[PDB]
Amino acid sequence: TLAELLGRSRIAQVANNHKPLTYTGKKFHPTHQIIETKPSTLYRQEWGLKSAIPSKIKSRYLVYNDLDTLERITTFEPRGGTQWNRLRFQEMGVPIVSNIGRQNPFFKYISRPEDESHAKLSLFKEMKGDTDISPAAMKKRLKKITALIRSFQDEFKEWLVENHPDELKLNSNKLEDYVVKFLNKKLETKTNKKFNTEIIGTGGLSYSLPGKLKNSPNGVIQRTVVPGRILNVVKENNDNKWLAAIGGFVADVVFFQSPPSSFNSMGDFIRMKTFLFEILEASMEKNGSVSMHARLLEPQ
Amino acid sequence: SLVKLANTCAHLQNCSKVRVALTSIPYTKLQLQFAYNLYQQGFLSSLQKGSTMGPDKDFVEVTPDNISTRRLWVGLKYRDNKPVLSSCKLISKPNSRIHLPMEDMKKLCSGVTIRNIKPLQPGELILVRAHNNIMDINEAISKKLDGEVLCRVK
Amino acid sequence: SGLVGIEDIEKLEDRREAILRILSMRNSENKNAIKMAVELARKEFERFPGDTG
Amino acid sequence: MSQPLLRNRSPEESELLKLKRNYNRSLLNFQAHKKKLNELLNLYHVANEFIVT
Amino acid sequence: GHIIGKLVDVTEQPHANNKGLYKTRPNSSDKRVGVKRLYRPPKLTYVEDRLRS
Amino acid sequence: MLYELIGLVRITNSNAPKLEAKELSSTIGKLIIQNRGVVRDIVPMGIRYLPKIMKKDQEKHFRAYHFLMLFDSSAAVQSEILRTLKKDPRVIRSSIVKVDLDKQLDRASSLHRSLGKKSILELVNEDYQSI
Amino acid sequence: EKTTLLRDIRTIQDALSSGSTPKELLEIKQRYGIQDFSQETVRQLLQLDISGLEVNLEKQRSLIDRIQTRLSELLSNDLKCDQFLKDHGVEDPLTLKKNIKKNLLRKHVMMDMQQPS
Repeated sequence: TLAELLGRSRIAQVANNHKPLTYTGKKFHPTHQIIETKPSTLYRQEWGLKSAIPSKIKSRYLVYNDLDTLERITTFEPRGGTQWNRLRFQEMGVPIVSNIGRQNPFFKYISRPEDESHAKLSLFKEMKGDTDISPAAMKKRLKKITALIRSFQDEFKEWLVENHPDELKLNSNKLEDYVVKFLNKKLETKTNKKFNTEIIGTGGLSYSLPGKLKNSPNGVIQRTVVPGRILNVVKENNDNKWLAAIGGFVADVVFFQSPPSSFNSMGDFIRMKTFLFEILEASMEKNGSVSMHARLLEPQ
Repeated sequence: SLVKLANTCAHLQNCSKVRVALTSIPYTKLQLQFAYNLYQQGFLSSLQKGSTMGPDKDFVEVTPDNISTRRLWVGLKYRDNKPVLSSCKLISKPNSRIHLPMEDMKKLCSGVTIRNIKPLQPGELILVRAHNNIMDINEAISKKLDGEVLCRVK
Repeated sequence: SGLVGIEDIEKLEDRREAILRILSMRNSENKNAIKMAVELARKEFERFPGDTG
Repeated sequence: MSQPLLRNRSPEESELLKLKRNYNRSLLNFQAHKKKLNELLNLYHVANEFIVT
Repeated sequence: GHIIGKLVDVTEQPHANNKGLYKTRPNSSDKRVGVKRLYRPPKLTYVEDRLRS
Repeated sequence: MLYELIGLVRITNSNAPKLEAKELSSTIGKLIIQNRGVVRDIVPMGIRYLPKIMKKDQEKHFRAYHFLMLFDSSAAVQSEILRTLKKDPRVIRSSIVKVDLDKQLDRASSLHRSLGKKSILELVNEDYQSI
Repeated sequence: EKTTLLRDIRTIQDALSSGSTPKELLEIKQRYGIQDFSQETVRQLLQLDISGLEVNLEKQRSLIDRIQTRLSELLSNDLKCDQFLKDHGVEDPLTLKKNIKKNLLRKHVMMDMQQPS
């Protein structure tokens, strides 16, 4: 049918997005899907959207929100520059590593309940992970849940007197433990936030596995040298490290011992010059940012 | 209720102007008889019992439990960019009811204005109610019945 | 499940006195008194339990 | 056209209808009664902090 | 494949609801004519859209 | 009815700042409990500087001890308390606002409700189950 | 009578746990009529009507649910329906209409769950 075809169409494949096309806050990862048109289609203003893109647009990449609007225009920005940030990261050949030594999210590992010993930490995270929830929809998590949990009273009024009667007659320190486990055991079958929207690992920035060496005609590369730019002429206030702009990413640069004298000389125009850096490590934070650490390699 | 019938006649005119193919009217015996006459005379394409949400696909017995949610669904006809049912007006009004003998009904169908009722025009349908049954005026004249002249449809 | 003793009766009597002062009709709004009157009147005239119309 | 416009409720259907309607009214009265007692219990728990003497 | 224009009658809801009450009469929503829904272009939805997001 | 009194007592003696406030709370509390009333809470608010220099009984004030008193009484008793407060030279400013009890019997003071604690049970249960 | 329920119930629970039998108890056996002082007599002095309502409501809900399931199942199986009618005293139930016979089924299902109970 036409409905089945539409669901699989290339326009349907792009997930709905109404995020501001002009965002002036902190950008940590791509927010809009880049759309690309071939040169032949660009010559005919064809982008696979509802309407022809204005001929003024010479780029072959754009990002859009709405196919059409009440203003009879498409809401789009003729830019595709997050792809070059990803490709420049690939050229630096620095694998993303976990600073906490967690399991690789891209491998199906056999995990155990080692961290499941915090059942009361996360079972209540469902009601306590409400940092940005409505004052009454969050309050609907109190009566709606109370009835659901209160429907298991008979089950827990028999299991507890049949599996741990001593605790019911001695102390509740262990009873509370049996309660946290009971709900989770009766909730694993349930589907509360069965889909987790948190970023998985690198988020797609890099699928490179650590360990491989870079062979070169001049031997194996031991230190990665990448051109960059120093943004500030004074270390980040309250931090012992300056900031550099390397390959579309802002990194924290650690200097060997001293800061080169071009800093004082250049001053606030230090960003006008290019220095050579060494990328020590690259980490991923939960906000979806990349924590790139560099080192200002100076001619010596 | 003649008031309900007036509401239906006005409703059908409104629907014809916008050219909706399907609309609903209140579910009552008078409304059903009125709609059935229009259907047999070729003013309505379809006549189905249903609910407030739409015509019933399978028979749904009407009881006090669902009577308040029952509706009659009628299909309007349009040919050659013109509505087949252009006008629908009452003759006998709630505040002035008109009962005519069969002799006066024959005069109305013969070009004579009776009690200010304009005579029957070519291609027009005038309905009459006699003993709670609705029929065309020509049929009432055939059965020698006296009745209330309810409405005229064109 | 047992093996702070019990509360003095004078303390339990004061808890009762606080509950009866808070729920006293003589300390509440006049509308609450009228609501009670409506219930009393309804039950003297109802045809059956639940007849309100 | 031949179908009857309305079918009256059978005496049995009216009996089951009355059972459900009586149950609906009774359940709401009970649930409101229990809610009030649960509020009276939560007020007893705090009446030790209230002053009447 | 959702059906448009179908009204669920009280006879089709014999069991109690999530509140514990039986439905014995049509509600206000059931008594409003819904002809407009027959003519409003239906909103096309797909499960795949949820996974894509 | 539940009422919330906010009174600004005068600090005459800098050595005994919380003296007239204690004497006043006892006077008001005794009126309430001696007329079928209940005193639910007494929340001191401390010495604060008045937004301006205020006057009362041919005297001027630049500071006052703020205190809140949540009490349950009848309308007639509430008006009697307000009349005594408006006449006492100690009291600089006094306001009595009704706290609606239509939906729940146990309401905390506005100060506490502003902090998310809606009932006195929530305040007490956070001083026993976690203290 | 200055005596209060709480105090009286605190003597019937201390005298029953200490063995003392002051004449107050005999009086209390007249104030309340509770001749015997046991743990199952204070529980019957403090009974609240709400408790009875909670059980009557469950019986009411049971009856409705049972009547509906019974008739629902009976109608699903025409063979078990025809037998059902004959067993209850219907003559040739097979030769009956849907409405003329569903009313009999409803009258019987409500005569097998309300008359036997």
